Amino acid sequence: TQSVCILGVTGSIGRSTLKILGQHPDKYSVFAVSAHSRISELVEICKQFRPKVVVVPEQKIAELKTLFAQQNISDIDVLAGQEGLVDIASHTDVDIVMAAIVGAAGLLPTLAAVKAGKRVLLANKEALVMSGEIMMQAARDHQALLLPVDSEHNAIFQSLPHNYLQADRTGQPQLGVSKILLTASGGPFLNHSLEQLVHVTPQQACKMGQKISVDSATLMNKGLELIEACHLFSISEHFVTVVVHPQSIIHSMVQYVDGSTLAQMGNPDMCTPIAHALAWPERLQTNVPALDLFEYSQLNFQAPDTQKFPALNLARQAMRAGGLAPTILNAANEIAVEAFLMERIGFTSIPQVVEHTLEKLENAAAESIECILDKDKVARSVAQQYISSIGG
Amino acid sequence: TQSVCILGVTGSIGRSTLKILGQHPDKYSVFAVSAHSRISELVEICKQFRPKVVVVPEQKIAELKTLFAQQNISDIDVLAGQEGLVDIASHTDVDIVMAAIVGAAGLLPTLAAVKAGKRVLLANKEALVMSGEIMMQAARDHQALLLPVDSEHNAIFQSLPHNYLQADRTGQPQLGVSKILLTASGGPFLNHSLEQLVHVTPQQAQKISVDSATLMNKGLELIEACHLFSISEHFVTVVVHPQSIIHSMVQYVDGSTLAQMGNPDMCTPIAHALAWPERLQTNVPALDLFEYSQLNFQAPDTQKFPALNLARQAMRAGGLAPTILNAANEIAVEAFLMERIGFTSIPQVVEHTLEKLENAAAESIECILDKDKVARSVAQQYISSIGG
Repeated sequence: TQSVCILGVTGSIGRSTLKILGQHPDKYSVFAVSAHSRISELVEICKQFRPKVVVVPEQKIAELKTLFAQQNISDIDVLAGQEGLVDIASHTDVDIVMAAIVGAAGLLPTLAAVKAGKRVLLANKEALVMSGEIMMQAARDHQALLLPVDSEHNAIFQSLPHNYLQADRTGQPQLGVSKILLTASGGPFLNHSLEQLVHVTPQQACKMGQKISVDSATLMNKGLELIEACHLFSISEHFVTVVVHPQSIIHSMVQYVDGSTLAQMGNPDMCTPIAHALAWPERLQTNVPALDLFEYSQLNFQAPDTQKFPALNLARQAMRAGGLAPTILNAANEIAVEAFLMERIGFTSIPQVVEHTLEKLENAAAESIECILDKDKVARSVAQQYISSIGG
Repeated sequence: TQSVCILGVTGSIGRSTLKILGQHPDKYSVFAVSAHSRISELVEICKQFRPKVVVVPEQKIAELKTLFAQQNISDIDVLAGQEGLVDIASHTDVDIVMAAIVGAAGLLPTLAAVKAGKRVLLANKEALVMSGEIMMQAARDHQALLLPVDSEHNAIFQSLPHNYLQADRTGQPQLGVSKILLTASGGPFLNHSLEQLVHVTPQQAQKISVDSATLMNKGLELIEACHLFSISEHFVTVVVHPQSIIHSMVQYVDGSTLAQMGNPDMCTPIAHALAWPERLQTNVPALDLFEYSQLNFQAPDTQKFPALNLARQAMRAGGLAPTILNAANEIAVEAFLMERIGFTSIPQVVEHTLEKLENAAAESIECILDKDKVARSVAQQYISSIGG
């Protein structure tokens, strides 16, 4: 039986993870969990799974402890903040870490888990977008098992040779792989003209949270996923083709030198890739319905319009540049998206903010979390300044 | 370097195989080849690949030796007939056997290759349709490597766990597999009504083309799939997919479905099976989904195309039932082509033969061919009884 630490248990990834673990108590146990919010739900989680340790931010400590006392919950160690997160992520009694904390808050704990040699299930973009080199290097150095939880990357993993983890890491596809096809929904503005794109509203672009939704509309979401893919699978961006696939039933593909293309596909349920990564190389029973192609009876593909959606090329540009370029891209995009949602700039100005920031800000090596966050902060400032300069 | 024996080298599978081998002379050599026809083309093949042994039917011996003399080709042993086929298929100096001879004529050579412990690339249906249990048992008993060359079965192979050959053989899916999705083009009469199917003509529908129209081709592949992957028929779902870009799929207990897809080129699955578990470079163009931008799926109408259910019935019955089904179908197709019976009468012939003829264990090749002959006789008698 293997112990699991869930970083960010109250979110959607966290809940999907618990559904799986709750159906396999004979194979998995929950040693520790963390949450930044929904503390009441956290207490209900603790009742059922009884972790030894729980971590919340300092601001949430008194709330947690009051709810515990009120629900007569004892024998659970409560830790606070980043130090707490690090402690449970690297804990001796932890085998598996679900890294589902998004943003800068998750970097230090995710890196601690990697350096402690755990099976690390990546369920956040920032680990590889911001600190990709450090994370992969740490994994090699400390013999950690780094496995992707997000749908596209897990699809690629399932479509790669079973032993691709043992392949040479050179930027070149290995073991008969010739290309990776990264599938994208295309967003709600797939069939918009250039002029129509200029006038789309925040409400339209949010049609699953707002940041991801806007990023899915600009294709920056795929741009970020491409950067991650390049780090994770040690493959240069020019071996990655983005394919727009509106039904999003096929989750990504891998092409081979004999002419074969392999695909992973399924119903939209994160329990599938979570279960795969959790138990790999073994398969794990879930309650996810089998894919019914008689109902979902059509799949479509088309090329992304890089003129209409320049975010993709910006992401490739950042990837080629390496270093802190993807960090700069990510920071600027966040500020731009926020500006767009607050109706301060237009939709088409989002890649403009990103492009400007990448141009103005000097690149450097992503050598540490500290350097990364420092550059992230400056990039946000530069983006904001530029937004002001264009009337935002 | 590994030596290859190609049974049926002048056919389309044979030619595709040679294209691959000719691009990898550093990894593969051709030791022996056989052909039933296209002797002149066989000569040109011999010039380029210089096999040590060539096998042709007795009727083709004089023609071959004359062409050999005329083209000044020497130092190649010529063997004749079934004994010759068995000799090269089981030859000590052979590592790999491409079994591309179709029909009952391919059975004894294919089995010999299997019992000799060769890597056997299966490119004919009869080996598993007629003699499935015996072939699969022989493969296990003699440490042979039986790998599918046909598109759908190779796709399933590529979509299964990498170690699925080591899984238990129980009839149940193993290693987290929940379902196999066997894809089908659906044939030319995919969307016809029941009444419309009655009036389709031979010209609108040679055997393989007809079998695709009746979905019997898919029924035969279902039977092969069940033997090959040691899985009961009720775990195999037929999915009609007209573009035939997805070549088949496998579903898993975690909700995942894995698929193999590609351009229609037999070099892809041949190269895969030839070099498995290694990948082998081919000139097959990468699948371009920007051009082939749409894929569709639908359920086969088992009422409109009963051939599928008959295959499942035969599979459930086991024993010689798949042999009986295959034999009856061939007589029925042949009758339909000669305009003796209607199109919808083909499964009627099959079903009647399966009902009239007593089943038994497929204990031996001899017992299989005996029942095959009787099935043909029974089918032919029924055809006459319905005015054919």
